[PDB]
Amino acid sequence: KDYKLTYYTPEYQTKDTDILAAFRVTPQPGVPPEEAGAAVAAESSTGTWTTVWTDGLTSLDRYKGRCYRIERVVGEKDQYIAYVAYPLDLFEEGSVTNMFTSIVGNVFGFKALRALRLEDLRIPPAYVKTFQGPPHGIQVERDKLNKYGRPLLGCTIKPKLGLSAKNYGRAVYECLRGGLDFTKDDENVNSQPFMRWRDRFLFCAEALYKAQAETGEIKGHYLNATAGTCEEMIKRAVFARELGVPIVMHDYLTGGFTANTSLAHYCRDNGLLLHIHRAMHAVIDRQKNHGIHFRVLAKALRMSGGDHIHSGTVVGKLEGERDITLGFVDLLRDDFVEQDRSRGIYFTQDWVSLPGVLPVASGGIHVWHMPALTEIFGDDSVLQFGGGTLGHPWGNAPGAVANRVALEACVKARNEGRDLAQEGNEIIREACKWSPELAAACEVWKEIVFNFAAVDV
Amino acid sequence: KDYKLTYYTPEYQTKDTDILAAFRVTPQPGVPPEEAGAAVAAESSTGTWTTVWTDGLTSLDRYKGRCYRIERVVGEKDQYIAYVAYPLDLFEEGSVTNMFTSIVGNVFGFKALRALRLEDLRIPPAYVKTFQGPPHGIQVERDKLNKYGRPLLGCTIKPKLGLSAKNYGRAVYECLRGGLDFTKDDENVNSQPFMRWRDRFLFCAEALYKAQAETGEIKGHYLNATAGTCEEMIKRAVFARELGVPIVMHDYLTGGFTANTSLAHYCRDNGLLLHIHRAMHAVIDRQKNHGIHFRVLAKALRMSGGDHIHSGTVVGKLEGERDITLGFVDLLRDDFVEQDRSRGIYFTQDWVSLPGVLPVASGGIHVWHMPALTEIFGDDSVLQFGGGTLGHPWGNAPGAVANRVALEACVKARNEGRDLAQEGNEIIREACKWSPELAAACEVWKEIVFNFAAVDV
Amino acid sequence: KDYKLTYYTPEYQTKDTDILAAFRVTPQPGVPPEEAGAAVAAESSTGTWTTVWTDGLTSLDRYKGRCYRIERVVGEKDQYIAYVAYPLDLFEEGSVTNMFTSIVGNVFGFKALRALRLEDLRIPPAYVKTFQGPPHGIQVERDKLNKYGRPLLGCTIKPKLGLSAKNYGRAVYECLRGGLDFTKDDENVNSQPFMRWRDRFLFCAEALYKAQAETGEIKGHYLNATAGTCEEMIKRAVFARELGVPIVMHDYLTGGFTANTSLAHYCRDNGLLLHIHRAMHAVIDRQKNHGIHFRVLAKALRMSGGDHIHSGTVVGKLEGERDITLGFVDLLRDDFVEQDRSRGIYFTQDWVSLPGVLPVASGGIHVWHMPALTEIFGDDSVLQFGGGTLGHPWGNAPGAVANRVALEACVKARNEGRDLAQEGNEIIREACKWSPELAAACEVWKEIVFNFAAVDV
Amino acid sequence: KDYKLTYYTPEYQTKDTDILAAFRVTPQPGVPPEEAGAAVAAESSTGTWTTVWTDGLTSLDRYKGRCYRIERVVGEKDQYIAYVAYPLDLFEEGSVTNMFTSIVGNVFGFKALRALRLEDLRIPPAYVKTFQGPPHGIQVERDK
Amino acid sequence: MQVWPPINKKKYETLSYLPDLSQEQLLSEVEYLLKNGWVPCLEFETEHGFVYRENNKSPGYYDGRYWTMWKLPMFGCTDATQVLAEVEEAKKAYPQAWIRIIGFDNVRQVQCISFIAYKPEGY
Repeated sequence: KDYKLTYYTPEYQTKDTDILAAFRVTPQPGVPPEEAGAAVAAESSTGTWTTVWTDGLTSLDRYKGRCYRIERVVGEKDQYIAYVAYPLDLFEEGSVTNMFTSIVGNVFGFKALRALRLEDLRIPPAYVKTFQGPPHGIQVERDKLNKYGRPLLGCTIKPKLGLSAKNYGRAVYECLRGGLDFTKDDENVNSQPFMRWRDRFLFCAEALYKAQAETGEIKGHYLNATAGTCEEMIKRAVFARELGVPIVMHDYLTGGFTANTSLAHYCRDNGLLLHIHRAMHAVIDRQKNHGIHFRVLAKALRMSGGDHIHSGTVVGKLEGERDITLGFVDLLRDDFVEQDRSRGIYFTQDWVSLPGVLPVASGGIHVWHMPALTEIFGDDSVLQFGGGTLGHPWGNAPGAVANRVALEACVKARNEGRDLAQEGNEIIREACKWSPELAAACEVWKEIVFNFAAVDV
Repeated sequence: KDYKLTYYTPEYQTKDTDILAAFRVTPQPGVPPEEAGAAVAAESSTGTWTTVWTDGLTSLDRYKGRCYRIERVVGEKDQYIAYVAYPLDLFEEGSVTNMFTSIVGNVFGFKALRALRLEDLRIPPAYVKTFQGPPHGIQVERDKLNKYGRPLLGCTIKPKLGLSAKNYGRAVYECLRGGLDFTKDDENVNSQPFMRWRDRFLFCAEALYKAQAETGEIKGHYLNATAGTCEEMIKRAVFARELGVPIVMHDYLTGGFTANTSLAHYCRDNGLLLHIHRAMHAVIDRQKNHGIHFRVLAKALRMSGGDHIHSGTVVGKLEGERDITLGFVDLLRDDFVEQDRSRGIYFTQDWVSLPGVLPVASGGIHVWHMPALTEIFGDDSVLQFGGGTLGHPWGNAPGAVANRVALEACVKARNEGRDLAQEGNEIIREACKWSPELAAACEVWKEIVFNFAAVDV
Repeated sequence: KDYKLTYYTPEYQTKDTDILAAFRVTPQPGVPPEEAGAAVAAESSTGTWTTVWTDGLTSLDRYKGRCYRIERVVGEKDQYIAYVAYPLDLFEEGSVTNMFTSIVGNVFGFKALRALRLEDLRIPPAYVKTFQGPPHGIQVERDKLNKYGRPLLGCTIKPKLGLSAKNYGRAVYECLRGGLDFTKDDENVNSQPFMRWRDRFLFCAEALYKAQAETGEIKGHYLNATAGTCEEMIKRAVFARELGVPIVMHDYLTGGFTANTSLAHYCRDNGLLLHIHRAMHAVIDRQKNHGIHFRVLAKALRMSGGDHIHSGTVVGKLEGERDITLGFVDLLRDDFVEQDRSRGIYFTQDWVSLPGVLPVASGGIHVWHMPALTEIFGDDSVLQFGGGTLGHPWGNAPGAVANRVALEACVKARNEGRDLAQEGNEIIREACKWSPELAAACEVWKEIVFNFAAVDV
Repeated sequence: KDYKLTYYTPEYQTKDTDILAAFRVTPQPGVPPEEAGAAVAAESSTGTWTTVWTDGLTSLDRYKGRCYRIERVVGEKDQYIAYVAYPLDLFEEGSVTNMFTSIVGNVFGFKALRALRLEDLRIPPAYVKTFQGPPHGIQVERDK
Repeated sequence: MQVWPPINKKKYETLSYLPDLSQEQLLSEVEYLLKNGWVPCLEFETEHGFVYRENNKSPGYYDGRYWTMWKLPMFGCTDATQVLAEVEEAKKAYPQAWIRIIGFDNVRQVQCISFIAYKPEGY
């Protein structure tokens, strides 16, 4: 089957309504780039080795994917970037499920290729308008919560699996009362023998309302609605609505796009914020040669629907990887993101006012990382801590206070014109003076970085 | 974080109620096997680098995953097989979504590992009983359809995307009237500008009823119910029920497990057979070093629910790969599958009467492959053709007749005591004598394999 | 087709149950008045050029419209007033949609006419009783709101399109807290990218409740429920009901009569006041020679249902136009309106206790117009301001205070026996003494009308 | 209110996502074409004679209709064709009701005009995709 | 080890966990708004200094989010002292009121700043 002479069209001028795809192709030895890129386009559209009579009862050239360009990858050899264009008509309106089925449904198993990786997708404005997108989005969320001028703060309740409903609520209250905005249900925590969902929702609501009453600030707890069936999932969200809480949670990849879109629609119709966890993403997005890059999985979530989405951590990453992260963070928050291959952005993406998603940074984050995080992500982000709150010597509340004080010290310093990049450690040092909670959290750090301590007067 | 001294427990005796996992680990240089396997167990359960106060309000040793064994891989170096045991309590009853979130949720992104691949899972009888499984299963399906003593036959309507509702139905009628049992909606075909779902369901029902009336045999067409939301998906199945048709279809990986379980439940309650397509599987299961092997994805489908599942083709595969396929085919059809590392079966799997799933063989299948397919798969299978029916010189019906005659010739020969392995080509040769349809389909094949032709008398 | 000898019946005595229509006809040259008026009656009833056999299976003279009188228009030549009578049986009970289809469905396109304009309609008591009419009406509304002895006050939130949900609510609170009774959603504001409906309803409810709590007076905000479908429209009203707010809004001409009647019924059953906006009316009612006069569109709204209806402004109009306005204002508020050609009232209209509709005056209204507005409209009216509140130098609240003080000064003066017609400017002058807010709003006006200012003591 | 200097933008390059409108304008005597076309654009979008404080809590130039071209009608005099461009964001998805309310809601009653007639509208692909359209359409109907 | 107080520690969002801003620091915050092109505005409240839920308890609904505006947003303001002057005037007229400074962004119709500038006695 010589696809090259039908699916490889370098003269093709892409239309405003086309869905464009950037594939990183690693063809089998002997297989030319043009033929590999044509095999990719062919398999993900009409998929024909030759011709059958039914192909005459329509126009093949109307519904075919077209490889219009090939580019050799600067680094490794035997690796190319194939650009494919898909007609708007191939896709069902409002269905991320159909978009993924058409583009990544069968091509990754083609024999002529050794490895295949979808790097990016250009979602045209005409297809974007068929999606509801985030239930609320960054702006509406800040307005509902009445929180402005700083990153939001959250913490994970540990251990992951194991705690009872009442103990879970206790940790929720202690963390929230200390200065945190949100607490989190573990992604694995749904409904189990040690803790059934309804009891958890009930005690967590009691805990979050107490902390809100005590502090005077609006609180929220991501109540996991992920379930075995769509009916159970909705049944769980319905109870969150009855309790009057602000936010629910969902594991979009393990739950699935069909179920996630249903929940997102429900959340829009009922005023619930939707926190998304990316569990299982690394089985798909880790290897550089095979799979789907997270930036595509992030675009899919923004279309399907979610107000927050876990987007990893930037701590301990080479600029390089950091640039890739900032690349997809922009794709999630901004309305218009211009093409920029240096940050892994293969296409200019126009979101035509689709609400932006709040990126959630988590993973080994400590108070002394606050300066760098505040500078890198900016205000529109949610910074989540695990052992930085639970692992504080004095407990949850003092641990939450330490993180809240550290963050506000960074915000104040930034606003006063200080460079968070070079004065970071000093900013935390000064803050330790007026915060016993922050000081106790910085002990081991002071000994290594400052070779001491202390205070003076 | 030294997991090894807490998560690596070689003295552990697995319980009848434990979920066991066989991971193929490729650790980073310097990282010991015991520590890597302990990192895998730790991350996919309690996930603690150290200790927080909440860990004392429960028993960590009660909900932790345990690496109880490590095995070096015979072939490559730096590759080990880590066996992990998970307590029954960590999982939500009846939820494949939760099972995948707990086991493959975060481990694939751990830094101490270079690559990770889930090879198998031992689902204990106590967890199996919390699932409905296939809506019907092999036996009930044969009884409903009144089809016994031979593989079932199906064909794909091509092109994949592009045809209109009435033309789609026309190809459906022509294929079915020729001897095929089932016709298939493309996995990409849901509801689009060129063909809306309801029109397709309506014309395909008319076509399948005509072919059934004409032939006297029960016919079916996999009507794709995959959609953007759970509500749309159910709405589509509801119409199939109103039309009184026998089978619907779903793309379980792109649609998702939560949505698939909902559809499966619906199908059981309404007497609909459920055909499952594995679109997107190769982005997860192709690479030997990273991802999830298809045998695990197949086990998950059997639990979530499906009566048929695409399981690739055996044509042109080394015994080797063929043995792996027969391995998961048994896991899908049989009640008890004993451990056998030669066929990639790491654990003995007891299905405690959960209905078996009918494997669907498709991909470059031609009439001359019939002998080998009938012998390898046996009667309990569905053999699907694409160009072997549509690409027949005389059209769909004669193409369907050729495949039906070829299959029955193989069944008859097998029953008469003939070896399909060595007499395969001869069996098809004899059949060409009494079938002009089969003869025309074997032209190019006769010239190469038999260097002729013909008939005599 | 000589209609004249069958449809022109000058001897006809109208029945108490007939629907009468006054058309302003401009026939083509050569076409006689009697023939033109007969063509109008014929086309809007039985519509027959000649005779077909089916006309004998009934009585044509039982369902035909009859032109019983022609009158030459005093002003222009070639312009006549044709009076047509329609049998009660031609109309579906309770359907304004059917009434408009029968009367104005095809006649405006008849060739024998150059232009046609429906000036008035006499709705007989027997047809009026088949309609629910306004959900509440003037009296019940004042009782629900506990507001008596003065016109009600409202203001528009500007810009029309553009503001976010929270900012919209902020302007709502500031205006309402200053003395206004109602605030208004723009007619264009439904649900858009910059502001989704549910967020608007939520923030506007918070804002109106705060202003009510602060002032001690009942507040309301017209929440626009206009939508693309009937289902969305009702879904929006349902949420307003859940929030416990007093009033919703609808664009009856762009939304349509079928949808408006549904909303009106919903509002009666759920205790919601219904504010009607007349968007698109000028494409129908502006030209004196062709279209439908607003008095007919106003009668239709009172039947279909609405508690308030925009009826333009009287500022800067010749008596003449002012008399026409007072004519339809009476038709909206009163129970019995006697025929009066000087005010454009072609028929005596008996409303048989159908609730009256509150007229809403808006369009370039400033504080110094208050005296004339209070005198012309009386207490039963709603006076809406745009830049008279938002454009006040000190903002929304002080702008609302200025309008409230100005109105009360006019009411007090009127009650004390003062002539608002000749003492208007002086009344506002005196009020400026005790109201800094009113003084600041009258600056440019004082300089022109009084050539100063000031105060004394 | 001098709209002309804010709503009449002949340098404007229409976007693929804009809803375009072709109005046949018959202005009142003395009223210039540029000012009439700007009055049409202004009234059917932001509709402001001047400025209020709320206009600063957003960007007026983001949600305004713009008259980008005027053309004299060959036949009659005092009749012009005004082209207006509306941002995609002004409209509710799938609602013809909202589209008509925004474009033809208030402009036909503006005083500076003697008569106004909407001749055509360019519905961009991005707005078209938010509608279901005909239940079936020509082809499906013939097939049924 | 110290115990975080469950009472008398009511907060007002951004910057409220830091020691009360000195007039100099308060002035630096206002200059950040101006440097970014944000329109400053003052809000004050005398009765409900914290959110509550009296009129409805559905998701996302809270009473007490809106405070009353002090005059008008300060468009065209170039001197941060003009803003600081208004805070003095506001607390002079309403000493028992909480006063906060908010900032508005135009590219975005949003508010993007909100910090407490004055708190009444015993707060």
